[PDB]
Amino acid sequence: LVPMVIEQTSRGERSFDIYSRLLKERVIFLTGQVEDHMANLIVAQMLFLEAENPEKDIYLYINSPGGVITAGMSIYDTMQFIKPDVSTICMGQAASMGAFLLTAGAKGKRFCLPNSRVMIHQPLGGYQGQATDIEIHAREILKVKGRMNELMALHTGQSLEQIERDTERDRFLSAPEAVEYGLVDSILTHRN
Amino acid sequence: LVPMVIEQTSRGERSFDIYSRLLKERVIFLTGQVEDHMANLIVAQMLFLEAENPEKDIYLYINSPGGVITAGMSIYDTMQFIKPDVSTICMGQAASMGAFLLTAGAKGKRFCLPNSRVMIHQPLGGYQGQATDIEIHAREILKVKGRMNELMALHTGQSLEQIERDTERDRFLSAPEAVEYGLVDSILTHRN
Amino acid sequence: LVPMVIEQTSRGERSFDIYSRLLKERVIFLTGQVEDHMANLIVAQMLFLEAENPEKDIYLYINSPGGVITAGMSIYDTMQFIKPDVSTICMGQAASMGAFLLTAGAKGKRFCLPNSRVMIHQPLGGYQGQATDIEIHAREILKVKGRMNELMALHTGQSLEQIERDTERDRFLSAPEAVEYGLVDSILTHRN
Amino acid sequence: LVPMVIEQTSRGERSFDIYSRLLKERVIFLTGQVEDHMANLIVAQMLFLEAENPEKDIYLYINSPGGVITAGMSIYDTMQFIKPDVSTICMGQAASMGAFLLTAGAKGKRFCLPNSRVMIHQPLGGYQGQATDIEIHAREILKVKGRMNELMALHTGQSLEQIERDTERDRFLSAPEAVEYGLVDSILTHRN
Amino acid sequence: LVPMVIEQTSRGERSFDIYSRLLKERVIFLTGQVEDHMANLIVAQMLFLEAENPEKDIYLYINSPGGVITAGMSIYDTMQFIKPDVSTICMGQAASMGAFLLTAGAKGKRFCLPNSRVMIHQPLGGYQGQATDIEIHAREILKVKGRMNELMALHTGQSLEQIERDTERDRFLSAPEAVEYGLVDSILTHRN
Amino acid sequence: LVPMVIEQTSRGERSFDIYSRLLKERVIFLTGQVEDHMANLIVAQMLFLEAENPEKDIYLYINSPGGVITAGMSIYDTMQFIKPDVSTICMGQAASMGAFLLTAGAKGKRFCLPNSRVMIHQPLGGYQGQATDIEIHAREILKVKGRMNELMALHTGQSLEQIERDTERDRFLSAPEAVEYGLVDSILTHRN
Amino acid sequence: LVPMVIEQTSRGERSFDIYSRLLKERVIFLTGQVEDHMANLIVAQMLFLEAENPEKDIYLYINSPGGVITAGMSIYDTMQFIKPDVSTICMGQAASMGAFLLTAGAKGKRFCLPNSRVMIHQPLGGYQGQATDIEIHAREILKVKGRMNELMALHTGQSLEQIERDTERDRFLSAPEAVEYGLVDSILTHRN
Amino acid sequence: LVPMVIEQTSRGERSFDIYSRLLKERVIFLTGQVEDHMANLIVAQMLFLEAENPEKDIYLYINSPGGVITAGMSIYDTMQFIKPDVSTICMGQAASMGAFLLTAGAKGKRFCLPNSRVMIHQPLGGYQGQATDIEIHAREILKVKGRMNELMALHTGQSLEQIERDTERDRFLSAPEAVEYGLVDSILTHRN
Amino acid sequence: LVPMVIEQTSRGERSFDIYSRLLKERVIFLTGQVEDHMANLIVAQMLFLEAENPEKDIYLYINSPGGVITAGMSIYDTMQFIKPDVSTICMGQAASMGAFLLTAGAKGKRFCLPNSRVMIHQPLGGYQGQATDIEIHAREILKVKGRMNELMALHTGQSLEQIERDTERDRFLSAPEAVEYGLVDSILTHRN
Amino acid sequence: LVPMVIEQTSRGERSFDIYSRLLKERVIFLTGQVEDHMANLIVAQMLFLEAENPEKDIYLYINSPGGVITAGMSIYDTMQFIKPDVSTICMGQAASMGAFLLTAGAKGKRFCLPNSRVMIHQPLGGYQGQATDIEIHAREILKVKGRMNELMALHTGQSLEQIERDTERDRFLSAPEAVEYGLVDSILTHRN
Repeated sequence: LVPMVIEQTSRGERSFDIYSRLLKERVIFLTGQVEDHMANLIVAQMLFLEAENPEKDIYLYINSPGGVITAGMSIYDTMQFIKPDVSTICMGQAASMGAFLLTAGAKGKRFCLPNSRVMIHQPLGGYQGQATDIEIHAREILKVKGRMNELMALHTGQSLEQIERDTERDRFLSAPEAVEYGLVDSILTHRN
Repeated sequence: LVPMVIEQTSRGERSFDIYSRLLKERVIFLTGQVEDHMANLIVAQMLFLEAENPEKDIYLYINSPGGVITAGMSIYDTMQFIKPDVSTICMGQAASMGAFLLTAGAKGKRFCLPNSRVMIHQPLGGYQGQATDIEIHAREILKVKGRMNELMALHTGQSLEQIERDTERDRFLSAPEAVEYGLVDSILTHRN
Repeated sequence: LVPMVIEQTSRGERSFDIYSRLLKERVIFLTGQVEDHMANLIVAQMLFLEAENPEKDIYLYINSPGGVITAGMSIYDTMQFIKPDVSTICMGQAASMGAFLLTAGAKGKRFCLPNSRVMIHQPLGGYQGQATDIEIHAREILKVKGRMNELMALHTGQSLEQIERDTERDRFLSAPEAVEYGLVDSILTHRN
Repeated sequence: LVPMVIEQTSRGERSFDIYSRLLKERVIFLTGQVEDHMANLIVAQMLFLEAENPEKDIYLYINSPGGVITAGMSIYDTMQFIKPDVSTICMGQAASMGAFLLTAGAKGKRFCLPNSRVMIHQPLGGYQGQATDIEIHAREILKVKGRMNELMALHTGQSLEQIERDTERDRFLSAPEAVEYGLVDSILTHRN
Repeated sequence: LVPMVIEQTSRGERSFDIYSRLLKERVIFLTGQVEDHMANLIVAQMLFLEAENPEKDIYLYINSPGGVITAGMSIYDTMQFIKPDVSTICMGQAASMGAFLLTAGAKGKRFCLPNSRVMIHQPLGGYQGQATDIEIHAREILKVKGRMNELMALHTGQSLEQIERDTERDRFLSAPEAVEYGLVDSILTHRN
Repeated sequence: LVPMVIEQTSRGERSFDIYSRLLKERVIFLTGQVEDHMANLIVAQMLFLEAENPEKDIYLYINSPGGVITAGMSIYDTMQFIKPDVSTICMGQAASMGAFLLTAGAKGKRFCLPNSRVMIHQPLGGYQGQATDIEIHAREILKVKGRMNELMALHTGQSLEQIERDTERDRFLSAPEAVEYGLVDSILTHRN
Repeated sequence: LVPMVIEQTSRGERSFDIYSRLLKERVIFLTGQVEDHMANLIVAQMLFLEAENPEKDIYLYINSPGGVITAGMSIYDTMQFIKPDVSTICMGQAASMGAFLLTAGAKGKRFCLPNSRVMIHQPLGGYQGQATDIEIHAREILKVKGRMNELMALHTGQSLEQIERDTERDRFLSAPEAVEYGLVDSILTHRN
Repeated sequence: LVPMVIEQTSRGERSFDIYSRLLKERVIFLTGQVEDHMANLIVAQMLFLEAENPEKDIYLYINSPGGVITAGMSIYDTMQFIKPDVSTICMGQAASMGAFLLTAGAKGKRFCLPNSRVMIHQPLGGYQGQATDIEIHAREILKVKGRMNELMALHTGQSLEQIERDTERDRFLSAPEAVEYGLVDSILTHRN
Repeated sequence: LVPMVIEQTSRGERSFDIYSRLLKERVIFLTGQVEDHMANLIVAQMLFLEAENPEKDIYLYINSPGGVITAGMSIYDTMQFIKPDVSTICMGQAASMGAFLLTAGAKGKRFCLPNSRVMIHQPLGGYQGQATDIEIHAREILKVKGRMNELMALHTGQSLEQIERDTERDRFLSAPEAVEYGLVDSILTHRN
Repeated sequence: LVPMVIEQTSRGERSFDIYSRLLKERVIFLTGQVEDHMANLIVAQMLFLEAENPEKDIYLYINSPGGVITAGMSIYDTMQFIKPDVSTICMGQAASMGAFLLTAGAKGKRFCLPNSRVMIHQPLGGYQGQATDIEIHAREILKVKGRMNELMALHTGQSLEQIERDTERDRFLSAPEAVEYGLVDSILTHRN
């Protein structure tokens, strides 16, 4: 169930959803596995917010255990295309795709809660069929792995070699570790 | 089915849901297993209530058998971030995650019903794969266990060593026991 | 869940859906597998947009892993029938059907995000029954394969022989590769 | 999800569905398998359109892999009963029932997209029980096959003998082949 | 999905459903298997129409493969109880229960489409248990069979003996055959 | 598994299974549900024992919870056909069919253990189909019930009305009660 | 399991199973559903007995609920082909296929137990597919039904028309009734 | 369960299975679905019989509904490879594969029982995958159909066109019809 | 269920199985999917036959749709290691793994029946996991494909490039075609 | 099934299964997944062979995709405990456990076929439960990984660090590669 909220404006009362109300404040939620439908939905919200005000920052809360890579790329590409700075905030946890989108936020506007966790790992996949087909798919995933590592190094500031070594196996980083690793910028403990 | 209520205001009648109506009074319900979607929904409500009035206390009724830890951390972090004091009330029962959020409320504003039960235990998890991967996940869950114990001791006021011994196995505490254990502040028997 | 947006017009406020709001701006989403219902839905949107303004271009974001061929042909035929130029944008990935529709857009108005992937392969199918029926179905799919290759060569500009060789097995092309291959026109990195 | 459209009329704005909006323009969609519920729904639309204006032609887009025969007969009978000429348009594909309804449209108003496919085959069925019951059902389906062939010849203009030979096994016809076979009238390549 | 229609009345516009709109014109649809819920729904519509105008005829389109007998009796009894003449129209097909209700319409107002089929057969049933219980249920179904035959003869005008012989096994009758058999009155080929 | 025993017969030493060893002594076991396969096995054993000595008594242990009547009737006919008398001993349970075979033993040779349960009930059956088929099976099951009641009265000695009245529902009779009812002749407590 | 028995002969003592022991005396058991595997087993036994002694009659105990017609026909042809007369005895029950084989024994050597039940019905089948192929199967089942009735009439002695009327629906015949109908020659009640 | 038989010989006593005993007489049983495992068993028996005596005919009883084509051809080639004449006898039924093997026997040694069904139809197959793979399998199944038709014509003596026309769809042939068609040489109704 | 055979020798009567009897003649059957268990059984048989007579040739009939590559390679290595020349006969079919073993026989001893199909395709595999693991498995299968092609080229005599192109996709061959390709060197039409 | 072989001896002929016959020659087969049950058979066979001749070598054929570590360790300990040198031959493949046993053979007596693959990887496990139990099981598997690496290093002769780095992920080795690594000592291509 989604609670209903009311907005008191000069024009009059307006019924809004908890998620819809926050959207009006330039807040987007990225929850659950990253799939095509949910990812496509986030893309629409970003475009709508840009048209309303291409100068105000967009906040994207990330709490997901990761998901499809192609779906995440659409979100990543959209964030880098729209002029507004997409401020990413990590709540609960951030998996490979969640962490990738978390670090993809505007420099200096990537935050993570003190108890939030972050996990980074190489792409997962597989294929069944003839040897020729396996080689084609094997090369494709390898290219995705290389492309993902390059982007992570660009945003995190770490060397490509270091990212590859750390991404060979699941790596868990807490909020303080993410800051030192360049994955995020600061931590939000209390409201000032 | 969710019953519909009516609010008689000077402006006019307004159709509201039983849960939505209480939300307008700064009341949030945390029912069922703690997952990402439900936890994310609660986070939105807390942020919305803070914007409406960052000085009025927020009430969070807890009745759940526990759930994911990462999801609970987001709620815990949000509670410690928003200026309003989140008053946690335990109804029915409070599991490990429910108890953790219950004790995370503002000091002196944590209540529990006389017949409510509270259960605290160490984190649960598991992994299947290579030995190297098992070690990585084993260390991650251990860190979460240590982090959870530190937070419990901070809010409950007990020593870290005492929390570890009590959390080694499921521990059931009634309302009077929770008060003496520092998990809660008082009990709500009748309205004064 | 689909967030609700508000449009501030001189006539007054209007409640709109995230997808419906974008539709008002001549934007169509093609997400998920290409089936009859989803494809039929897209056809209706194209016809509605043409009636509203047969001179303004139509934007069709493509993010799908492909699907039925007959369903895609309806979309392809509708795009080539309506006077407005259908600008196809690739987000995330474009499978055989997604790539076919992506390249079917108006010349010079086919875009792809920098991290988007494109996959092209020959038609997939099969039939169980008598040998006589198998031959009929085998010939039918072969004709579809030939027809698809001819259309791909027409839009991509490549020779029919080259398309057949490249479509024999799954072929993955990135944004820069698609531009050189003639599948797309340019790339959208940042908003100018 | 069904997008919502807005109709700007002198009376005022009106919220409409993508399918409902087209229905107001005398456009009916026949998608998915031909069952009793969907077929019954189409019958209601035809009757409603006839009452609104029994002189304006009705457009029926056909994109279905076929279905029940009894359900299709209701649609076919309704089309031949209402005074308005039902213009049938084939999008994607037209199976035995889809093709039967496609050719049942008003003479000279049956269209098919250039890439649309058409398949025609004899009725499919079966029964399990006593030999006496099998004979009754076997005769019934045979009568339906004969009746279907007669109607196909009437609309297509081909000889009854030719239809029987072509319908013995699945026959696939493209848009140009359908025109020469008399199944359709013309092709819609581009809007003039 | 159920399309939405608009009714242009002097009072103003009114949003209506395709089925609801036809109901306002004294038209009832009987689709799918005859169960208790659907049958009960039809009973309510008949009562509502009678109150609105107990002098105008009621149209009941029948397209169903048959179903429960007790459910059909409620519809049959309601039709014979309300003063308005219930005009039954067969679309697609009419099974044992559908045929029974089709012939139960007012004399001279029972129509069937040219391509509609009609099937009549004896009641179907079964029971598992003690021999004493089997005899009770066996007698009950036999009584229902006799009662059904008597009603069919009364409406069809045929002799009770003839109905029993024809109902022993499934009997398929086309529109012309139904007219000669007394099951219907005339056929609706084209609107005059 | 079944243990193997050795018999020190004259001229040699042979090893036979426990069941085969008892069969050589004119002992037959009737365990489990009564079916055609097990019933034929018992019939074969009874016929074989008749050849070795058509005068020595045959023993048949009954510990079955009942089963198919047709399968059981085959044993009853064999018991009353072969010249050797069949002594039935009830061990454990004896349902309708099991009890029927228990009473089929020769007069004065029907025994029962002290702690044994005998349950007699009317035939259990069921059929689903046309009303005509229901009557055919309904009549047959009733005839079988009457036939079994007549046989029960003949062996037990109770009046036909008493058997029918007592067989309407399950009737549990202990060992001493079975003797009074006439199902068995005596009870075997200890060797004397 | 299957008990083992010892047979005394000039050579010495030989161990035989219950079924194999009775096979020496030219006794074949036909139990359970009639299928190709069990049918071939009976055919092999009949041929083996013919070679051992082509002048001694063969006894076939029939206790089955029916089965495949083709499998049963293999046994019927073998019984009529082999010179030795085949004596059929009905134990428990004899369904359509079982009854057909029961009446297929040598005239005068067909017996039935007093409580045995014989049921005869027309062939049952079914086919799912096109209208052309279903007609082939629907026409073949009728030929089998006609051929089956002709053989039944020849062995029973009743007119072909009478067999068709009685075989239209399931008909149960008791041991005495089977004698009058001609399915059996006499009834075996006791050994004399 | 297969009964055991004893073969009395001057040398001594010996035990054999029902099928093993007939194997010594150069008799092979082909029952059930045709597959590689059962086919190999038949091939092994043929090779064993050839080694024992290559100048004696081998009798093969065919009763099966057909099966895999490769498994069936493995038996057909073995029959022609071994010099001993392989006599084929049809019992019960002989489907496509069974009929092919039935007619593959040595000329003048193909027999069929009076009541036996013979069905011949084109090969059945199916494949799912890329269009290129469909053509490979589609062409192979067509070649198998042509190869089998050629062999059928050679054994039956019919023309190639006649076999193709009759084999296009299932064709049931009775024992007398099989003689005229050439599938068999004579019918064995009684032993002389 | 396998038949038993008797071998006559000076020692006395000896019982054998159909497959065991043919083993004495140096005949091995390869049927069903190739797996480790069945492969080890063939390896043991080959080693056993070598000890009895390391000079006589072994006949390995191949009829299988292929299987595991590792299991097949164990048989290939054993055949090449043992001094005796293994003669391979293809009956029914020979897939990739089956065809590889068929062509692995000694020169001039690789036979094929007149009606048999040979399929040669590249190895099939698949893996799910991290990108690093996929590359390892993807590269491993490629080595197997290359190694397999080299072995087939050596035995068939074709060039390595020719084998790679022909094995890139499924390729079916007949008995005569296999001779020209080099898989076999003769066809066993009739025993000479 | 497993074939039977006859061994010629001075006393007379004896019948043994294929596997038992090779057991007398000090040959043990290790096929399929390694488990406790199959492991005991190998352990029992190895112990039995030691008593027969504690001086002759024992041959163990390894062809399996690994298995349980505890079950495999029982074989390794038994292999090292028994005085006779155990020669291990790799046929088909040898996974982690299979490879460990392959390299555990006596020095200079470890062989592998020319076409075989050897795979080595770290132990795979997994446990779900309380965090405290995860650490216990996580540490246990780590000890096994370290213990197995030490044993493999000792047999292969390589440094412990090299084994850890190479065994960190799945590693496939061919016959010549295994010799260089140290898993095997020679390759058996042909019998000299």
